[PDB]
Amino acid sequence: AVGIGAVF
Amino acid sequence: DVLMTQSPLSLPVSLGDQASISCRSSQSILHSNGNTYLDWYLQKPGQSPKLLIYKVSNRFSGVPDRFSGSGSGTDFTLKISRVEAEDLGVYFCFQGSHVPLTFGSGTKLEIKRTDAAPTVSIFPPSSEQLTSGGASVVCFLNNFYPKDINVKWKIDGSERQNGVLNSWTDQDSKDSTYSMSSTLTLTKDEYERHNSYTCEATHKTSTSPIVKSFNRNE
Amino acid sequence: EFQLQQSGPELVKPGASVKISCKASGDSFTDYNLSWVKQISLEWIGVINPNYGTTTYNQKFKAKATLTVDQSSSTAYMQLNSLTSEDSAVYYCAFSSRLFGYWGQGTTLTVSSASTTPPSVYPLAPGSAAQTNSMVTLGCLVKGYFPEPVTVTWNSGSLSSGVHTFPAVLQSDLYTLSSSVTVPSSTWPSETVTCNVAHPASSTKVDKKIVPR
Repeated sequence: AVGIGAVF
Repeated sequence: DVLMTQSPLSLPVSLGDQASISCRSSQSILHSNGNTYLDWYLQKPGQSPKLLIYKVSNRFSGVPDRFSGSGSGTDFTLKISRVEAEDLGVYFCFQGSHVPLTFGSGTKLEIKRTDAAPTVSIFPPSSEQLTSGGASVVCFLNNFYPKDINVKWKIDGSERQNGVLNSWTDQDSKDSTYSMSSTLTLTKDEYERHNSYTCEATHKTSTSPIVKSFNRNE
Repeated sequence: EFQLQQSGPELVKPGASVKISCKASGDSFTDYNLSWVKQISLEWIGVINPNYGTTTYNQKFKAKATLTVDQSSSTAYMQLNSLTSEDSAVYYCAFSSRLFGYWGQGTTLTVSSASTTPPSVYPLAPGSAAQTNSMVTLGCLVKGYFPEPVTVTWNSGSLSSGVHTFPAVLQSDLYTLSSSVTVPSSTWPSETVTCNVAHPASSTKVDKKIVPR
């Protein structure tokens, strides 16, 4: 996953 | 919260220089799932931040290979092998591992040039403004380098800080200098209460303050 | 294709609330989420997954922000509540998916109690005459207006070299902007120099000639 919310 | 700090905060470079920007976190950015959600962003003036590197060292598609990322745990580094003009702007590191997600304070990559002393110009209130009942004194401090400067207003020799509005330009694209405007707004009564008005700048290009003044009654 | 769209600039009175929007569209992704980021310096507010309605907040914003989704239109919303000057900022929507992320253009929010107010335009002329073969700096002070933008040009755009227009600053609910122009002493005052100010929101246009004191 890529981007600010990748962890979610 | 995980606190992110960057060093340096300002990085003047010449085109072609190598550049290194470091990021330190107060706790490790390694997630329990094994990933380290440390990203690097570039923001150009008037634009949205753009992703350069994700998860420490992955160049996003389309990002030139002069950008590289390294590090682990609490210490990370973004390197630019040879700075190009399109690289100038503010760099942010970002951790996306631990809520609340947090950003570093940013590093301004700017052009290095020779030192340039500010051109300082002071202006009394206009007759238009005085007719309307107010009194603003304006000081422009134009085309200086480096960007760090301090301005002080003195009225009859005493420093005045309330009523001051400051604004700064970004680095000029043609001569790589900075400029600053300072406006001291008084009531007309206050303006008529004092005579000597002075704008004083502290800048590296003089060891003494750079001063411009006028006397109201002249 | 891919598009990420945010709603436009907002002007809100202190203590009021506002609701801004973000929408991702295209055939280029499946699962995704949308994060909200505040810039006065970047601060993460929270994240919503539009397809599941799940949210995670920065506790700092738990009362200040409410994230929702209109699943009929696939439009995410952030409501910002009980606004103070602390809340004037640009708010970015940041899209995250399996293969790429992307930040929107941002929504500017300005908190002020002011209604539309035209600018006062004041000339800045030097109090001392100029030496031969020197540069003279003139200016234009644009005070007391709301909202942005005001535009400033010199000689209807024909004087462009040596101009500095300084970013507008909001103070006590109204904006101040200034602009300087530097010209040779042989060109002013023998040729006219005029600052041209326009404020579309108040339908204001002012030409102020800079005359010697």
